[PDB]
Amino acid sequence: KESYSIYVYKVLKQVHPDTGISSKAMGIMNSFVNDIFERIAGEASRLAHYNKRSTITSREIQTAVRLLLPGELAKHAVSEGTKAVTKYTSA
Amino acid sequence: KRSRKESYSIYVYKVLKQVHPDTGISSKAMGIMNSFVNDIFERIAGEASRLAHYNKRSTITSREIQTAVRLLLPGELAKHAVSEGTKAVTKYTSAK
Amino acid sequence: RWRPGTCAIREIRKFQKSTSLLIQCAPFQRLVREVSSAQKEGLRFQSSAIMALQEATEAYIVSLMADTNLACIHAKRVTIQPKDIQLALRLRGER
Amino acid sequence: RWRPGTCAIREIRKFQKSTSLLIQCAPFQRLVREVSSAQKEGLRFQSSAIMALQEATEAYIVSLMADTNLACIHAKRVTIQPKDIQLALRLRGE
Amino acid sequence: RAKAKTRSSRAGLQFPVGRVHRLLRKGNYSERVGAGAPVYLAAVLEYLTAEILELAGNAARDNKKTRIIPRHLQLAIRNDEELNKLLGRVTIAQGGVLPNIQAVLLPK
Amino acid sequence: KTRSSRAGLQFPVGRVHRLLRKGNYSERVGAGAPVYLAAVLEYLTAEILELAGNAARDNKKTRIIPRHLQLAIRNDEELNKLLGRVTIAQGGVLPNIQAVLLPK
Amino acid sequence: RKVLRDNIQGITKPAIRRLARRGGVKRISGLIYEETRGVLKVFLENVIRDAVTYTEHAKRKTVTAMDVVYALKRQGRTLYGFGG
Amino acid sequence: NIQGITKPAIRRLARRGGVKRISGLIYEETRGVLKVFLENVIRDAVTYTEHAKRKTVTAMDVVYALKRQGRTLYGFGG
DNA sequence: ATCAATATCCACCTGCAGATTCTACCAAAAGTGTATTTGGAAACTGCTCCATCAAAAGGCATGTTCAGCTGAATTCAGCTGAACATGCCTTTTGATGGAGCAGTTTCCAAATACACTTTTGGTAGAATCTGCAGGTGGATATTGAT
DNA sequence: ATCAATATCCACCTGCAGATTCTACCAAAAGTGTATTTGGAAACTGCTCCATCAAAAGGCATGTTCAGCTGAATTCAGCTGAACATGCCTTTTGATGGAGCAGTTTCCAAATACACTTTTGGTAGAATCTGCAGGTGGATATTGAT
Repeated sequence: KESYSIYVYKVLKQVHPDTGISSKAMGIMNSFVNDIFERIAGEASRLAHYNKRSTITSREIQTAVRLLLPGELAKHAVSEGTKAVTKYTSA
Repeated sequence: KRSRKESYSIYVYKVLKQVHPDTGISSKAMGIMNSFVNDIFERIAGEASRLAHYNKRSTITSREIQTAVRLLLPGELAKHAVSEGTKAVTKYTSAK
Repeated sequence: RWRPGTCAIREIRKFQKSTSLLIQCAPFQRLVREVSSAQKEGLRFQSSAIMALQEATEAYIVSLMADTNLACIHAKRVTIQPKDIQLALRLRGER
Repeated sequence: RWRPGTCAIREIRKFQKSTSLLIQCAPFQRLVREVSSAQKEGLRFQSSAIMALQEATEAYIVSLMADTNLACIHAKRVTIQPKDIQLALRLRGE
Repeated sequence: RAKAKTRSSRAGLQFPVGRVHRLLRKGNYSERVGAGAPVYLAAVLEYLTAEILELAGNAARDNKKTRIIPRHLQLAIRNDEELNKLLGRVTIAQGGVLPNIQAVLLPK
Repeated sequence: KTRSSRAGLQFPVGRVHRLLRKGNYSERVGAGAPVYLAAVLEYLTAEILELAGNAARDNKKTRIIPRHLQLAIRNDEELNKLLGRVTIAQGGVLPNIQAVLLPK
Repeated sequence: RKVLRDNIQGITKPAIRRLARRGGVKRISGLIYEETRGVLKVFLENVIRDAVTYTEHAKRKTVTAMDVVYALKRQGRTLYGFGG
Repeated sequence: NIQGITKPAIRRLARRGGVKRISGLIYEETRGVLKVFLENVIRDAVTYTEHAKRKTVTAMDVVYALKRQGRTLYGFGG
C-alpha cells in the first residue's frame, strides 16, 4: 500500500533540515495531500467534460488551481506549476 | 449550421401525462426539470464511482446504484426509490 | 391614514406571493459589466447569462434577510440592524 | 474565595490550550455500540475507528458551542440557553 | 432474428436505459459499467420526477391553473420535508419564496 | 534522470500519472498535467510545513505535532479559507475568548 | 468599453426595501442599506471571478449562462432553470 | 445510556468553545443534538461497511461518512 | 359593537405568445457475434477484537452559599414608516453592424498499448532522542481592607 | 489608588519510556524504446446573438413632514449557576486467551467490452391550437375611528 510519507519528509528536510515530525502529523499530511489531489482532479475532470474534451492537459490543472485557491495563493501555485512544466519540457 | 442537442423533455412529459392527464407544463419548468434530472444523475453516478473505487473494484453494478441511493436520499424517498429500482431490475433481468 | 407597520405587513404578502425580479434590470446589468470589466477588459455577456446572476443574487440576499430577521427576533427586536447581519454571515459558515 | 466566572474563564484557557480528549472514553464507546447495534446487530469496531468518532463529535459540538455563545453575546447576555442552540442550528443551514 | 423491444419496455420504464448507459460509459465514472445499473438508475430518476411532478401539479391546481410554472415547483419542493432536505442547496429561477411571517411580527 | 528530478520536484510525477489515469477522471491524460499537479502539491506542502515549523519554534519544540498544524492553518487567511470544512485530530482550537466576557 | 462610475447608486433604497419585505422583515434600520450593498457586491465579485475564469479557459469573450451556473455550483449553490 | 455523557464533560466542551456561563436546561438540547449527529454518521458509516460485505467498521468508513456530510476529517487515512 | 373607506379575491373575456402535434430525416441504440476481464468461490493464515479481572486514582455526583445575572417593569428621545408632491430614469420595441461563436475539414504532436529492464519505496528488525510529567523559584493577577 | 497575601501561572531544568531514526532486502511501479492511433489545434465561414442607439412615457425613486411607536437606557428583586468541599465508584491501565474475520492466492463461469450492420425513436422545424395575461365589475374581508 502506497503513501506520501517519504516525499513529505523530503520537503520537510528541504524547509527545515533539523526538525522532525510525528507519526500522527504524518497521517494528517497524507490525508491533506490526498484531499487536495481529489479536489484538483475532480475540477479538472469537470472542466474536461464541459468542453467536449476527452483529455486533461496542464491548462485544465492551471484553471482548476485558479478556481480552487482563493487569491494570494493561486498566483504562487500557478507560478510554481508553470515553472516546473517549462523546466521539464525544455530539458 | 443548425445543430441538435439531446434532452429529457419528452420523458418528463410522458410522466406528467402519467400522473395528471389534464395538466400541462411550460418550457421554463421543463428546463427546471432537465437541470434537476441532470443534477440527480450526476450525484448518483458520482457516489457510485466513489463506491466502486473504495473497494478496488472497477465495475458498476446496480448494487452500487442501490447503495448510493440509500446514502443520498432521506428516508421514504430512498425506500420507494430502491423499491421501484429493484422492480425494474428484476423485470429487466428475466428478459421476458 | 394607515397605521405604521400595517402597510408594511401587507407588503410582505404581495412580495412573498410574486416571483418577478425585485431589482430593476438596467442598474443590475450596469454593475455586472462594471465588475466584469474590472476583472477583464472587453468582455461580453449572453442576454440569458445576466438573468442567471440576478436570480442567484436575489435568492442569496432573500435568504440572508430571513436569517437576519431571525437573529432580530432572537435579540427581542423587530428593526433589523447591521449588528444582526454580521451575526448571520458569521454563522452561515461563509464569513 | 474566587469570584464566579473567574475559575470558569481560567478554565477556558486550560481547555483551549490542551488537545487531549475531553470526553471519557468508556461512556463514549458504550453509546457508539448502542447506536451501531440499533442499526445493525453484531458489528465490530476498529480501535482507530471509534477514536475518529470522538474527535468529530468533539469538534462539531465545540464549534456549535462557540456559535451559540456568539448568539448570546448578540442577545446581550452571557448565559447560553436552548433558545440560542436552536438559533445556531437554524442559521447553520441545518 | 428476435424482434427488437427497447430496454425501457423490457424494464417497464419511461426513461431510455440505453442513453443512461451511454452517459455512464462516457461519463468517466468507472471503466466498465454493468447491465442493470442503467435500468436501476433510470427507474430511480423516473420515480423522483414523478414525485415532484405530482406535487407540482396538485400545487398548481390549488391555484386554479392547468399548467405547471416554476412557482408551483418551488411550492411543491418547499412544502415537503424530504424533497427540501434533498434540494436545500438549490434555488429555482422564477420561483419565488414560501409565504411565512413570524408570529412576533404579526398584529396583536 | 527521473521525471521528478527532470522537473525539479520532490513528488513522484509517475505516481500522479498512474493515479490520474486509473482514477476515472478522463480517458486521456496529458504529459505535463502530472508535472504541474505534483508541483502545486509540493508548493502547498512546503507552505504548511514552513508555517508549522515556525509555530514550533514559537513553542520551542523540534518535532511537529498536530497542534502545530492546527495553529498554523487557523492563523493564516488563505489556508483557513481553504480548509474551513476540515477538522484535525489531536488538534485543539485557537485560543480566543470573547471581549464581552472578560473582567474590567 | 467605458469608464463607468457609480453604478451602485442603481441599487435603490426602496429596491432593498422590497427585497427585505420578501424576506419577511417588518422594520428596517437606516444602517442596513450600506452593509446590504457591501455583501451583494462581494458575492457578485466572487461569482463573476469564477465565471470569467471559466470563460477564459473556454477560449471565449462571451460569458454564457452555463458559466454562471458552474461558478455558482463551485460555491455550493446549485441553480436550476438555465442548463438549457 | 446516552445519559452517561456526564454534566462536567459537557461543561468542559463548552469551556473549550469559549463559553463563560451555562444554563441548566442546556444539557438536554446538547445530548439531543449529539444524538442526532451520531445517528446520522453511524447510519452512513454502517451503510458503507454493509456494502463492502464485512462485519468490522474501519476508520475509513467513518471518514467517508463524514466527508459525505461536507465534513472532511484528517488523521486516519484521508 | 357599528360604519365608512380602501384593499383584496373571484370570475369572465379575448387576443396571442407560446405550448402541442404533426412530419421528415438521421444519429444512435438494438441486434449478432467474438474476445477479454473479474468478481467470486475455496482454503488457509495470521491478526486485531472481544471478553474478563485487578487495582490505583481521579473524576463524578451531591449538597450548600452566595454573588452577579437575567427577566420584568418604565420612560422617552429619536427614528422610521406612511403620505404627498416632484421629477427622473428604466422599459419596450426595432434595426444594423459586425463580432464573435459554432460548425466543418484536415493533418500532425502527443498519447496509448506493449515488451523488457531498472529503481524504489514498503516491510520487518536494530539502535537513539526528546517532549511529558514534575519541581522550584520567580513574576503576575485577584481579592480584600484602608 | 496602594498593599500584603496568598494562589496561580510562567520560565527554566531535568530524567526517561516510548516513539523515532536508521538499515538490509524485493514485488511492483517507473523508465526506455517501438508500433500505432487520435484528439484537438488551425483555417475558414455560415450565421446567430450581442451591442448600440433612439425616444416617450409612465412607473418609481427622492426628498420632506409628521407622528407614533420601537429601541435604548435604568432599576431592581429574585433566583440560578458557579465555587468548593466530600466521598465513592467508574475509568484506565496492564495482561491473556482465542475466536471470528479480513486479507492473500488461485482458478474459472459469467458478465462486459468491442467491431460492424440495421432499425427506429428523438429532434428540429411547420402547421395547429390554446391556456394565460391584462382589464372590468361585483362581492367580501380588513382596517381604522367613535
